[PDB]
Amino acid sequence: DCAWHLGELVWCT
Amino acid sequence: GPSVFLFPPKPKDTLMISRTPEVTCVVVDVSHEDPEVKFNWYVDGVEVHNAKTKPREEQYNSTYRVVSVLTVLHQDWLNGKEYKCKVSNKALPAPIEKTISKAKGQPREPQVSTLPPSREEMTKNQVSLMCLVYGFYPSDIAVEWESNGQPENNYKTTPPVLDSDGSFFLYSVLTVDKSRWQQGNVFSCSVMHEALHNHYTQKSLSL
Amino acid sequence: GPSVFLFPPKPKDTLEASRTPEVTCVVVDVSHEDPEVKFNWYVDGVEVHNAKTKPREEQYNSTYRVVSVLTVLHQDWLNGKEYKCKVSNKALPAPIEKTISKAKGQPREPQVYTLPPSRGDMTKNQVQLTCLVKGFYPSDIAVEWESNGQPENNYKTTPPVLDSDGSFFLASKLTVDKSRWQQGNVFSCSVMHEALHNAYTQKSLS
Ligand SMILES: *[C@@H]1O[C@H](CO[C@@H]2O[C@@H](C)[C@@H](O)[C@@H](O)[C@@H]2O)[C@@H](O[C@@H]2O[C@H](CO)[C@@H](O[C@@H]3O[C@H](CO[C@H]4O[C@H](CO)[C@@H](O)[C@H](O)[C@@H]4O[C@@H]4O[C@H](CO)[C@@H](O[C@@H]5O[C@H](CO)[C@H](O)[C@H](O)[C@H]5O)[C@H](O)[C@H]4NC(C)=O)[C@@H](O)[C@H](O[C@H]4O[C@H](CO)[C@@H](O)[C@H](O)[C@@H]4O)[C@@H]3O)[C@H](O)[C@H]2NC(C)=O)[C@H](O)[C@H]1NC(C)=O
Ligand SMILES: *[C@@H]1O[C@H](CO[C@@H]2O[C@@H](C)[C@@H](O)[C@@H](O)[C@@H]2O)[C@@H](O[C@@H]2O[C@H](CO)[C@@H](O[C@@H]3O[C@H](CO[C@H]4O[C@H](CO)[C@@H](O)[C@H](O)[C@@H]4O[C@@H]4O[C@H](CO)[C@@H](O[C@@H]5O[C@H](CO)[C@H](O)[C@H](O)[C@H]5O)[C@H](O)[C@H]4NC(C)=O)[C@@H](O)[C@H](O[C@H]4O[C@H](CO)[C@@H](O)[C@H](O)[C@@H]4O)[C@@H]3O)[C@H](O)[C@H]2NC(C)=O)[C@H](O)[C@H]1NC(C)=O
Repeated sequence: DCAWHLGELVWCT
Repeated sequence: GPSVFLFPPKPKDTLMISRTPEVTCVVVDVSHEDPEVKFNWYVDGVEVHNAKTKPREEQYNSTYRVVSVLTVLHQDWLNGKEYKCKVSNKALPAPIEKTISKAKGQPREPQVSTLPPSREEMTKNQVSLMCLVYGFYPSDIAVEWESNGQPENNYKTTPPVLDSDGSFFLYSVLTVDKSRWQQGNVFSCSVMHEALHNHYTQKSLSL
Repeated sequence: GPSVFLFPPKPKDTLEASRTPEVTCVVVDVSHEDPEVKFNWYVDGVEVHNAKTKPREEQYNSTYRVVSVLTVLHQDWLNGKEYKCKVSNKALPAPIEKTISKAKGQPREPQVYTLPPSRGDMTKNQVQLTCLVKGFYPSDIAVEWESNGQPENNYKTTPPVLDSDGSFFLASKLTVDKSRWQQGNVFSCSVMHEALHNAYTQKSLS
């Protein structure tokens, strides 16, 4: 899965 | 002669894959008589050739500021590769070499806890929301606030403090108009750190 | 030649009647060939005479560290009096003057609040207790924890952070064993600050 912050990509694993 | 300062990249730049982190080699006190600066970059003792020199900047105190910038890979930085900037200039008896990397140590996962305002603070026009972030290592972190998708800019975050277990902690305080809290609006604390799943977590808070 | 550093008193010493507050004039890089140093002190311009010189200390880099200490009255310091140390050594063209005083501006009362640990952080051996101190000026302060008359040592305090209203805030975090908190034990956050009633307040949680 992936993490987002204010509609911007943080990271995925 | 000149002096050298080597700066890491911003935690946000290293923790977000959609950002571009860089290490920055600033050389100050460069004379008008010898402005030329030779830069050599090394990553774990291995020379790289993709650095770029910023535009020369006049400082109006007899000297130049000369800056070389090196793009780095997220994983390289986070894996703890050491970056070395070597600086040569005619006014120098011997080249100056600096080195930086992420702080050494087994990374640790921040615990994020939200804290509602004190009942005794409800006398003022504005209330304080707290985000306690403890037990993280290294100290490189990012903390922000949001509500309804939009970012909340009215906050202050302490610098990380070394705790007794050799991990760091900090508090972030978001100040809001009391009415907004009274009305049941949800506020979120966003934390970014290398030891979180996907370098990101979020906790929420409402009455 | 020699350098001069002038230090304030500790906040605790200015805020407690029993304690003795002092301003300290530290002169480093004093030469073996001229260790003689004339100190002249001035309190808001007026020269004072009750300063004492500390014992001379050799530093191992073949320079002396000479220190002069001035006792100050609590009120005086808290009333914003300026203290000047004039240092005069023969290795100097002109004397070195330094001045310090409390920070300028209307003092403002700290707001002290206790905050219990998070419910989602209860499956741990230890719980984190929070003392938020906000709305204070100047930044000079002291914060401590106690329980049943005894002082608790397992805490950490952030340094003061300037707020957008021009006052400071901080947080103190006490770490205790979960069982202790569980047993209904009472812990207290003690705050010392010039603008508090009797320069002291206390809030408790259980
Ligand atoms: C002529 O003047 C120049 C310029 O000085 C300016 O102009 C003068 C006239 C005055 O107005 C000054 O107020 C101005 O600064 C003089 O150059 C100065 O020399 C100083 C040393 O002699 C040097 O001090 C050292 O600073 C380090 C930290 O510097 C930071 O922070 C200051 C502000 O606090 C800032 O002004 C600096 O530029 C520098 O800023 C950082 O820049 C980096 C890289 O660009 C940023 O990182 C990047 O950020 C971008 C996004 O923007 C991106 O994310 C990149 O990926 C990332 O890398 C970073 O964000 C900036 N930080 C901040 C906070 O803004 C200290 O580390 C260092 O301390 C260490 O060394 C000391 C001993 O030397 C020790 O005491 C200490 O323990 C430490 O070990 C020094 O204090 C100044 O930085 C420098 N100023 C500039 C602008 O370069 C020059 O000396 C003078 N000549 C003469 C003959 O007088
Ligand atoms: C020969 O060696 C000497 C000795 O140095 C020591 O030995 C060497 C080998 C190393 O191991 C050093 O680490 C050792 O210190 C050299 O002398 C040093 O020179 C430095 C600069 O030239 C100078 O730095 C300045 O320090 C200021 C802060 O100093 C504090 O904190 C530091 C670090 O904790 C500590 O080392 C200092 O001693 C000093 O500690 C305070 O002492 C005061 C005075 O007693 C205390 O206040 C009183 O305490 C009593 C208790 O007895 C009582 O509570 C009273 O109420 C109270 O008044 C205070 O509590 C102590 N604080 C702490 C934390 O313990 C900085 O402010 C200053 O920065 C400023 O200057 C610069 C330009 O302006 C800027 O960087 C900056 O912005 C500031 O403006 C300096 O950095 C060192 O202090 C000094 N060492 C000592 C011991 O004094 C010497 O340089 C060398 N010779 C040569 C030729 O180089």
